[PDB]
Amino acid sequence: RYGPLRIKELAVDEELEKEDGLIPRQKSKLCKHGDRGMCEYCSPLPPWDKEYHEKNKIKHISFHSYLKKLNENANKKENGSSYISPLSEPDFRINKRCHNGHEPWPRGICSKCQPSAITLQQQEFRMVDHVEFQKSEIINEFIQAWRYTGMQRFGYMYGSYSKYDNTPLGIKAVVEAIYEPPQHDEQDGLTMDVEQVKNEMLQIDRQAQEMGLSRIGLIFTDLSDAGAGDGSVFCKRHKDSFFLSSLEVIMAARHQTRHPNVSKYSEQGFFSSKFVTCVISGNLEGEIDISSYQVSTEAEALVTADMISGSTFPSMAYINDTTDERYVPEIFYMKSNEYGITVKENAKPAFPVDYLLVTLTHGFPNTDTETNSKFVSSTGFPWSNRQAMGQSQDYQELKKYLFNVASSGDFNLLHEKISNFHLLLYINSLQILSPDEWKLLIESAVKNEWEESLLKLVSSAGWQTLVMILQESG
Amino acid sequence: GKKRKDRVVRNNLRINREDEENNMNEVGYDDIGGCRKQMAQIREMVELPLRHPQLFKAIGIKPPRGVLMYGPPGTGKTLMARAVANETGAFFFLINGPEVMSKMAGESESNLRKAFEEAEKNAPAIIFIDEIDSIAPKRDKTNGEVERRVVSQLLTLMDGMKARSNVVVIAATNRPNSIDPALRRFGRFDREVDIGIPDATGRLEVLRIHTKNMKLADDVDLEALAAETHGYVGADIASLCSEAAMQQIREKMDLIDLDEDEIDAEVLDSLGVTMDNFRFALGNSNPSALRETVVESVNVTWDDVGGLDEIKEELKETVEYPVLHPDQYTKFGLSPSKGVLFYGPPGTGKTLLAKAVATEVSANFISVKGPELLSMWYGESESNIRDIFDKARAAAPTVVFLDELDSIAKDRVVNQLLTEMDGMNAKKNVFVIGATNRPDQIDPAILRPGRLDQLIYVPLPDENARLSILNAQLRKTPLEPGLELTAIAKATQGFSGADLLYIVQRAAKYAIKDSIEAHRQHPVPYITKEHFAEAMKTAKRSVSDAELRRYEAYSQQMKAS
Ligand SMILES: Nc1ncnc2c1ncn2[C@@H]1O[C@H](COP(=O)(O)OP(=O)(O)OP(=O)(O)O)[C@@H](O)[C@H]1O
Ligand SMILES: Nc1ncnc2c1ncn2[C@@H]1O[C@H](COP(=O)(O)OP(=O)(O)O)[C@@H](O)[C@H]1O
Ligand SMILES: [Zn+2]
Ligand SMILES: [Zn+2]
Repeated sequence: RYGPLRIKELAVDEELEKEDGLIPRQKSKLCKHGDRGMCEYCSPLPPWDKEYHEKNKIKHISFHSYLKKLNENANKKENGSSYISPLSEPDFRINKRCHNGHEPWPRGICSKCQPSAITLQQQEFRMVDHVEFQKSEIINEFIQAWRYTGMQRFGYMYGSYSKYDNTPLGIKAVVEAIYEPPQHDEQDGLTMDVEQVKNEMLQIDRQAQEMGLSRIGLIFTDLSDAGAGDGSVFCKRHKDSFFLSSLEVIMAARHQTRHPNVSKYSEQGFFSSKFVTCVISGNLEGEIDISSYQVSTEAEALVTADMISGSTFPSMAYINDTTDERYVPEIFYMKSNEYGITVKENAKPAFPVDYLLVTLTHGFPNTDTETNSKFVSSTGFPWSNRQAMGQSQDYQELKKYLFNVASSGDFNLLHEKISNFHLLLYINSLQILSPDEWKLLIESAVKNEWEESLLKLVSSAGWQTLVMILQESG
Repeated sequence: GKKRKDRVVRNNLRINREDEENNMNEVGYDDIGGCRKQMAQIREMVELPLRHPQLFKAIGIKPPRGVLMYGPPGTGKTLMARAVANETGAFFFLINGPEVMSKMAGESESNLRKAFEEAEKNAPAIIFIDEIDSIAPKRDKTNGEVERRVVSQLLTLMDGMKARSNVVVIAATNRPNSIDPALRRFGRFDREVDIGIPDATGRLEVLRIHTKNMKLADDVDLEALAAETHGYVGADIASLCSEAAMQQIREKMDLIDLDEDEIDAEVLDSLGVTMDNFRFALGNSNPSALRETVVESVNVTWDDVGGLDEIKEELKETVEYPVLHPDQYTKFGLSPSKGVLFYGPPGTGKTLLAKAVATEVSANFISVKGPELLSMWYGESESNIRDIFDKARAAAPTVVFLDELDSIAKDRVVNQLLTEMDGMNAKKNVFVIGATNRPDQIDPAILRPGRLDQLIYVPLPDENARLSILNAQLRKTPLEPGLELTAIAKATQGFSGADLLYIVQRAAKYAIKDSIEAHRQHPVPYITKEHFAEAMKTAKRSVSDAELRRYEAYSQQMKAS
């Protein structure tokens, strides 16, 4: 394209790419030179400096810094090339159309369209660094579901991305609300029809985008209470055993491949979706601390061409066999032995999945800093698909929840009782309101400076009809 | 003020304290001596591009980017580069060869790229790649893959920066041959600066600079030390000063106690260096610059060569007129002579004559003794014929004096020398002199046109020449008043200058023996005629009669042609 590709991505990526991240350093005691001029120790530290990370207890290099490293390593300016694109996602599907003279793969294959051996190796750049929950109620209610019922749960989480200063050119995914799809949960697992779930999630995603949110991951609970009198749970997931079994890694890789991250520095324009997966199991103690993970890019491109399946051993993923329409070359997973030497071990039968993960760091915002929460909610109207419990969205619930405040006033109280995710979704499903009426509803509920917008909403006819039907209904 | 600085004010302008005390950098132009020409060249190449870029833009040219700088170790190459960088008052990024070549795989290239990029960012910039021969050595010696990778990275960076940039790269290497040849083309280290051993004035200046803080005693003759010190580079002079100080300490150790932790300041007040300490340091000095070919500086005039007036005027016509009067040659379109070969009995003063010729045109002098040529023939020497001629080109004008040329010219070395001579630029004033004693044995291929075609015979000194040589050799030796040497000169018919020097040596040896005997018995400030008489009685010609006859016959035969 005679230069950088032209394409539009999120604002976070743009602002990150604007910066440089150089970490300044002062005159070391080892320098031998005047004030001006810098030898080798006073030079600015590149943002991708591996020593700085491992010295600061940071395990991966904040993908944007990885992009800076790749751009610096090559692409000399004004000469030397015509901008060979630096990033390219792995692709293991056999080229069905090569034709050096041979026929398609099923009955012929040369040495140019033969997928070469795949060398698994733990990734070094984590696209999304810090997953952050605006309010602990978001996950507290989610766990409360299991508390009441005892069965496991699973839900997508909506939110948006932003900068993260604590890591060089790092990103954080701030989750605002959680949405629960219709699943047939059980004791040891859960089941949910994929087709219906995606059909529902399509319109839920459309509405959320109308609200400004976005789908940025899936969170599920692997919790089993112990026999202790108080609340204690066994820690089945730690260094000794698996972190995420093969099935969860497969599902995470599928989801990541289905939410590509549009970028400007690749041949296809996308790379390594920003889609964090979180799991709740309980730390070594009786707590219910959460975690986070994200499957590496190879596993993302390793499961598009099948080639992986779950295994009875939790921590190992079974490998499939060759057949027409699916060519699976030898897989070598490269570790480092205790003597600091890299060792390649062929793993056709099964290999650990810890080479197909990168870890994140969960957290919560400081409880005495600026609160930019979109929703002051998560304690009120029943959530969507909690039919199994006594929870059930319906007219009488709305009457009991937002009739006394609505009929009198308390615009502060009305606003705080109107900025709830699930309530907004339900009243939207009611269809009692017109398009622009619902637009002003959301702009009043999910925004600051909301006085005139709420006044306009109440002054509208649609809200009057809604409150009238609420009054009519018991 | 000075050194880009802007009693307390004087100290601040240079007109915990340990950090600066041990970091006494900012070695300005006043901390270098004896390299005025090289320093001027470096200043022209560096300051002007950075200080006043508008000149080259007005003319419309691109100033040189790379500035190679090579010479014997210990001549202050790194010090000169640091002084230039500090005086120019411009950003500059150090790179120490061994340091870059002493890091894990895949990081040396990272350091090089970071250096070049950062120097680019803060233009104007001066990147000083020290010991470049340790990161880009000759191809054959270093077949390691990492070395090739580093060399390629350096080449890529060097080529890729020459674009509207105020970055000047300065490199230091022992010899011009060690560096990979790929780093000596256009758009790279094209302009090169050679540094040679200083002359007497240079050594005096170096001693002045180094012996400024030492508490010298009033009885110092630094001029005498400078005259005696020959072949001493600056590092050796610093070592000499250190050794003198240590000798003073050892002498004063009697009045001091080692076990005592404190040392009395009153004793320290008496730490005065003496001439004896400097002479002892000379005794313990180990100069090594001359072990390899180096561009020297000679200061012999037409007074240390007696007689041979016709040869002197012939040499003048052959050498001085081209260099001194190129306009006439251009007018007549005559290419100046490119060499000359001296033949004759050994010890007739060929080397002194060549040194005088070199001094006349005020040009540098390079000596290539026969053992060095044989060592290169066996291929066990650091230098090389190509290296010699490259240094001669760099330090032009120069006179390259091949000595004992018969040994090699009884093959590989002769052919290589012929190729180098043919490839030399005719216009450039660089001359090659040859010394030999077997003109017949010399390969005829050398004496072809465009080569050492001029043949000059050096006869044995005559009576007047012998007298002049005797007078010259005895300039530094005391003599009895009213002592005549005409008798010795006439009695020494057929002797060569070396024989006359041997006679003087023997006479002075007898005189010193007598002085030693007299002192031991306990008077001999002068040399009496008896010493010379006995020495002559114990002296003989070093030239065989048959060789003289054949030399004269050869000269007559050549004249007939
Ligand atoms: N004019 C001078 N010429 C040479 N040396 C000088 C001069 N003035 C001072 N010196 C001293 O001589 C020594 C020169 O050492 P220096 O490290 O500069 O030499 P070098 O061989 O060029 O170095 P490098 O190891 O970088 O090749 C230092 O002690 C310097 O202080
Ligand atoms: N005009 C002269 N003729 C001969 N010898 C001289 C003359 N002037 C000085 N000498 C002495 O002759 C010696 C010549 O030494 P050298 O040049 O090594 O040998 P050669 O003369 O064979 O080249 C010097 O030590 C020098 O003192
Ligand atoms: Zn430094
Ligand atoms: Zn093919």
